[PDB]
Amino acid sequence: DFSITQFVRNLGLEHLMDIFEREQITLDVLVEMGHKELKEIGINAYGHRHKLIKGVERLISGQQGLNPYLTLNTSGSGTILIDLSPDDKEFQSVEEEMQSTVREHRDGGHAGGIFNRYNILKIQKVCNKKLWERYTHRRKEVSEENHNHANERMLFHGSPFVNAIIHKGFDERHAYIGGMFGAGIYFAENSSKSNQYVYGIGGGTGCPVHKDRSCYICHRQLLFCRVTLGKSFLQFSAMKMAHSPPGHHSVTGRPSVNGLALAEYVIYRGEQAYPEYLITYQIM
Amino acid sequence: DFSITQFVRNLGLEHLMDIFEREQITLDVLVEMGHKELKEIGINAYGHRHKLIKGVERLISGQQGLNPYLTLNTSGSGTILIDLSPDDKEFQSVEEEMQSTVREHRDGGHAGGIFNRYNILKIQKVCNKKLWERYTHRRKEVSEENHNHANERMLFHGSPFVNAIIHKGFDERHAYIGGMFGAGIYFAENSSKSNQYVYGIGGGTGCPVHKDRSCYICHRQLLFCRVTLGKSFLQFSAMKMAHSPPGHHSVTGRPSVNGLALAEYVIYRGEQAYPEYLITYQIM
Ligand SMILES: COc1cc(-c2ccccc2)ncc1C(=O)Nc1ccc2c(=O)nc(-c3ccc(C(C)(C)O)cc3)[nH]c2c1
Ligand SMILES: COc1cc(-c2ccccc2)ncc1C(=O)Nc1ccc2c(=O)nc(-c3ccc(C(C)(C)O)cc3)[nH]c2c1
Ligand SMILES: [Zn+2]
Ligand SMILES: [Zn+2]
Repeated sequence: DFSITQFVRNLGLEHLMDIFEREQITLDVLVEMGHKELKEIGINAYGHRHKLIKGVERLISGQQGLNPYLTLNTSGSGTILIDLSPDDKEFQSVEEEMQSTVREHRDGGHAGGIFNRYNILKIQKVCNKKLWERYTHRRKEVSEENHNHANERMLFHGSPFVNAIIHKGFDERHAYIGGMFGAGIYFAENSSKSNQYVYGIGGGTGCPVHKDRSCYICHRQLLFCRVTLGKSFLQFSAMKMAHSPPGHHSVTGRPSVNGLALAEYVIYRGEQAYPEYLITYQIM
Repeated sequence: DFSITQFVRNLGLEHLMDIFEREQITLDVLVEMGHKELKEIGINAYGHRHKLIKGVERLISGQQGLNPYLTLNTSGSGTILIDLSPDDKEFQSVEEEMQSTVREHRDGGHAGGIFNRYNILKIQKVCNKKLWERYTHRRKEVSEENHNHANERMLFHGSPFVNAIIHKGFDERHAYIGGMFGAGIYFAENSSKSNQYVYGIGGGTGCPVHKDRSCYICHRQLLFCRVTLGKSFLQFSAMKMAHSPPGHHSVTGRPSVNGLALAEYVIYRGEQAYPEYLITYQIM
């Protein structure tokens, strides 16, 4: 509580400290308080409130280049997870999309295992204000370049680093370097294709307890994510590219003939995706 | 013009009418004025302003069941077209989308004519507040039923009733009853596919002047529209339906297995589309 103590002492208002001590007023709280709030906590003299407000203004605006406000506004930031009720239609819709997009793969379930259906344990909504704001800023920028259309989609993503993504967001500096379409971030319409990557490329070595890629006990996690494609380049063959083709904001391809197989997408900028839903499940 | 006069006379404030005559205050304008605005025009006495504001409150809220506000606020409604400059990148994006999706058709250009690309004369943004609000309300409804995803796309629409659509909106009561997917409103990713319907089903009789379906002279108009798909049912054969399949919000399919052909979509509720862009063009 020393920062507010110094601030109040510099104004000659140390005699008010008692109030600030009882009301748990820290400097970050104080810089958001006007005449009304200050009157609520017992600062009755107009001169004291005037001095406090003027000092806050001289700090936040007078030294804007030092960014004192950002230093004081780190509280409350971070991710929270909100559990969906299985009886609500949001949970049911997410589950229906998860289940209805399973299919057989070219390999006999070597990477993701053998299964026809999932057992969904829980689905969570990922809430992070800074990452959401970054995503929306990028979405606006892309829409302005694509005749007012973001071309937004919902796609699955499987990664052994789901926790890092949900806490720090998608990052093209951790792209899939060895991917068929180059160093980007990959998403799939089929949930099974993303499930093939839950433990790593080619399924890695399986679940950490069993070293089994087809384990039916160990809990898996997928992300159902908001992805901005904008103008998407249609790619028919493997091509290693570091960034999007000129004039485009993503790449879309299909590694299998027409049928039960759905499309797949690559974005080369981390701010074009947001991990909206975290799904915990088992394969049956 | 007499509504304001009766309203003011009923309050015993007819001596103010001269002011209201010089400032061109009508009842629709008056119902939106508070103490500040009335002070600006010269109603200095507090009592007069109080009486006027209470009269407006008694009319608007007191008789809400009669909806006088709707009667008064009809002015300003309607559609306006904002022309896009060819130098702007929005115009370039729309024209690129128009030009890049031309392709050959099963018929030798019988319905739409023989051409490789268009000559774009102008592109206009359609602005209508009521239709936009209807579309956004429906989009919210669909998003709440599809895990917070509207699945919104931008698709071409051709019709000989473009003016009716832009001034009244899309209407399933004017659906394409004979369409292969039933009585619905049809959109195409290929611009040339929608170009076949600008003069009617199968091209109709052609241009109104020369009655030529391959006319290179008469100006044609297309719509590039925001379409909410929600959970879309993938249809593989021709099946006539009146509404969406249960649990879905639209239908997607394509009659041609060729890779060049893009997808086509059908909606069965007019509020799920909005005609954002009107394109005037010729075939070359
Ligand atoms: C556009 O995608 C493809 C196209 C073609 C193609 C080839 C020829 C012609 C036409 C098309 N072939 C393969 C893919 C493909 O690999 N798709 C996916 C789909 C989902 C995920 C996924 O959920 N996760 C990771 C992931 C995530 C993290 C990591 C790290 C780097 C963390 O290990 C690696 C891969 N990759 C995917 C990759
Ligand atoms: C999903 O769409 C199809 C699917 C299949 C199919 C068949 C078998 C298997 C799988 C798929 N075959 C044909 C169509 C089709 O007709 N698509 C379109 C595409 C654009 C427009 C368009 O821009 N305009 C009008 C229009 C508009 C208005 C009117 C009026 C007002 C005259 O009624 C008539 C037609 N119809 C379209 C129709
Ligand atoms: Zn295991
Ligand atoms: Zn003509």
